[PDB]
Amino acid sequence: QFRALLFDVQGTLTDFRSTLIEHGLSILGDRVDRELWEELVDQWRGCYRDELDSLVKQEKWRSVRAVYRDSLINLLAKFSDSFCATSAEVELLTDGWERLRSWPDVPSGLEQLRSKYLVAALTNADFSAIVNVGRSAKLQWDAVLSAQLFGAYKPHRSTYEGAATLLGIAPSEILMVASHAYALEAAREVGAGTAYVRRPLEYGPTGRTEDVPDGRFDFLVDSISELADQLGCPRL
Amino acid sequence: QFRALLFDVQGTLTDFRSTLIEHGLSILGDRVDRELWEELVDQWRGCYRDELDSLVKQEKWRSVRAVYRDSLINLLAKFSDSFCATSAEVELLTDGWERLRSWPDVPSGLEQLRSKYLVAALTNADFSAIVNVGRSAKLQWDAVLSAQLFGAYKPHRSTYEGAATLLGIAPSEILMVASHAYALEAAREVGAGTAYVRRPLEYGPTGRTEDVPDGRFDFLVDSISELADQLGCPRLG
Repeated sequence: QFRALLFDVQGTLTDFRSTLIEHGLSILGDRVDRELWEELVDQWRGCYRDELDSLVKQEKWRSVRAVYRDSLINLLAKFSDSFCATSAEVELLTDGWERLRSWPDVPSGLEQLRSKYLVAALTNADFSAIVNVGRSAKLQWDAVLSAQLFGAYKPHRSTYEGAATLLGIAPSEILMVASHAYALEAAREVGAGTAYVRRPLEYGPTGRTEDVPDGRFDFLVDSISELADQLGCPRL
Repeated sequence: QFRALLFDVQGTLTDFRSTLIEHGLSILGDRVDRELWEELVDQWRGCYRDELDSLVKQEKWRSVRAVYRDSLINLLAKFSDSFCATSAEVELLTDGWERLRSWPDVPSGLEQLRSKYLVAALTNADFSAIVNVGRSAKLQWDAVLSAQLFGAYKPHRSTYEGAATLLGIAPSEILMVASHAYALEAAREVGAGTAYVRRPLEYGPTGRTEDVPDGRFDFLVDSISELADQLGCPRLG
């Protein structure tokens, strides 16, 4: 009954928090302590989510690379007593979001799924960022979709339905996979299946998440390969 | 100097002619002999090219599955004295263009290129067809681009430059790979590199090949891995 699985990428398939922490400490040396940089990374992600919320209200799309770059410039001025960055380093730091590493279950989970389903990315990141993330995270897709293709971010209905028509299948034949409830709820509005992936470390050891009970979505799993088993995909 | 290679798919990476010939003979049984069906397949390809030519001159885009469907309906009326097809069979025959098998060099050639470059399809086929062709032809891409995304077919400039914008690179950082000269000449007009792959059997054993001289395009090869070697990509194990 499903033909394709569409995936959230940042956080759902990739550990962006550990990636961005190590990336920044690699670019900036002992100019910044780990505790301060991790705090910057958490506010960076928060800045990103807040700007996308405003843009969704405004019915606007804008390059997400620019969203990361501009919010980082803002944070760099706020933390300017503790450390500084040249313009070149700002570009290298922003590049960290295009170098996300994946959770360990992800590459083999996707391969297990492909025996029965098309697998495609549906990310709010720009098209070039998700292509680059495919290399850093070792993701091999049937197709790569981005908000850039549709002029709107998730949860907007044109993203899910544009994905379905591009893929030539019915929305009810799409299973949306995510670690973010808001993206599953939005796929539900257009008729797609829902699969929630719990990522307890998406926001680090002291992170908090709205809890998801069993039965709220069609599937509730702790890895992509667990999802593949519950969908009937043979192992290896 | 290049960041990404963009590929023509039908014919350049896939043997569409053998695919459609065997596919049709499987769906239609003894209703059609091989010789007649091969001639229909050849006219089917010609109608597709003629219709894309017209739409390009009109600056219009249309679904390519519908181009294939409508041309087959036209051909079925021209051959209607010899055999017929139900509407269900027309759908099944049209699906043949979404099941293309690749030339034998293509999977290991694409894998060899990825050590140094992004590789992406840039096809005039619809997005869903190129996604399906990835399975039948075992193509593994960094991204899939279609004329459907841009509202225009190659050779129009909005396809190559739209591809470059999506990939976050300059048109001059793209190497266009194709077995059709017209798609290379148009990529050159936007500043991209050109790589011609000779496919002597694209049109069958007695088919006519474009005869490309040396010096016309940046690269002239007989396989994707030969192209990968000339681009400095390390060999596969």
